[PDB]
Amino acid sequence: SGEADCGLRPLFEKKSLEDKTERELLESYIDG
Amino acid sequence: IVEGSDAEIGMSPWQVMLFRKSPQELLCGASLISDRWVLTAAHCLLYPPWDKNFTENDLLVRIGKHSRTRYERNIEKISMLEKIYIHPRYNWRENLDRDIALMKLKKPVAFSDYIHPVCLPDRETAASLLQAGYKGRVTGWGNLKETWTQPSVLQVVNLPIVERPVCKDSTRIRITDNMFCAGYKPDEGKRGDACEGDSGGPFVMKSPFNNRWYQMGIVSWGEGCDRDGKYGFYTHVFRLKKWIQKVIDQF
DNA sequence: GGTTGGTGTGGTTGG
Ligand SMILES: *[PH](O)(O)OCCCOc1cccc2c(OCCCOP(=O)(O)OCCCOc3cccc4c(O)cccc34)cccc12
Ligand SMILES: *C[C@@](*)(O)[C@H](CCCNC(N)=[NH2+])NC(=O)[C@@H]1CCCN1C(=O)[C@H](N)Cc1ccccc1
Ligand SMILES: [K+]
Ligand code: NA
Repeated sequence: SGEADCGLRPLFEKKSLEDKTERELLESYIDG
Repeated sequence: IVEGSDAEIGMSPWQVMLFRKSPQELLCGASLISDRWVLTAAHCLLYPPWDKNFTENDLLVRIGKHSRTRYERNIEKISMLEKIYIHPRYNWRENLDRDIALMKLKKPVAFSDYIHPVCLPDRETAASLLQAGYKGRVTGWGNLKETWTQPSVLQVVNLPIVERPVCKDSTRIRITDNMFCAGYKPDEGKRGDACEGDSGGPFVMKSPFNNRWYQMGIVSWGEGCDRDGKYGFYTHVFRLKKWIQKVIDQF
């Protein structure tokens, strides 16, 4: 029963901008 | 948060502060999951051993905050609780099994650049993301160091999930299916952990399918803070998701 | 100061 717009940050996703250390999160998925 | 860094403005817009009304003390973390509902660790509200049994009128909840102490004028929004719902089968006696609690707010909070709700995972998302070696994110205003050895702004740290084998043989405390640990192994070079005053604080991962953020964990317990061989434990949000929906729709 | 630190052509915000 997820909320319509949840999990999308106004100052990041909503502006196609990435935070300082979110790439680290993605790397984990690949060579983790 | 131990060995983390200062968050960026709006990095974690679902991050919520449980604030004690009398006196003024930071209690715990929490996360905003709608405009009316907030999620936290149950041991933040009800832990008899420490003589903690708070109720709606003991606590307000602060949203949109970054600075730990200052009232961020024109940024933060303060809300009062309508009701609290500690999980029925919450075992505070033994091992904090089912360390989860919901809170409805009197009036719905408005969303801004600093206030936005997080998503709860589902069958598929939990299956995909919640796997060993896969890193999540922890945020809180808790202690920078272990008790026997506090930040000025919200602290963030990225921490890899750990397999139950290594997760169970780490502690003498009985584990359940409603938990998972996270943190670096002693050889892994990088280190870091949640600490005291981080409970309720969300453990989030970012879906690489839809670029949405999902709250996979709640900060529950530890054994010191960031010591080799020890890992922080988190409430498994999905395995309790059935309970969460129940509570919302009924109330 | 303030429901709030430190130092402002604010800042994540007035005055
Ligand atoms: P609105 O526009 O209706 O009303 C807002 C106007 C009120 O302005 C201020 C009131 C109080 C404080 C400040 C302020 O504080 C900054 C403190 C740190 O700077 P400092 O300690 O170095 O002080 C600056 C040095 C010069 O001092 C003064 C300058 C002008 C007037 C006075 C005064 O009347 C008494 C004492 C010192 C000074 C920053 C800006 C505005 C206000
Ligand atoms: C309430 C939270 O602030 C806090 C978070 C723990 C952070 N630790 C790390 N490094 N991950 N939780 C606690 O302090 C919990 C609540 C009750 C006691 N407790 C502990 O962490 C104990 N040290 C361990 C424990 C005791 C009894 C039952 C389960 C665990
Ligand atoms: K000011
Ligand atoms: Na550790």
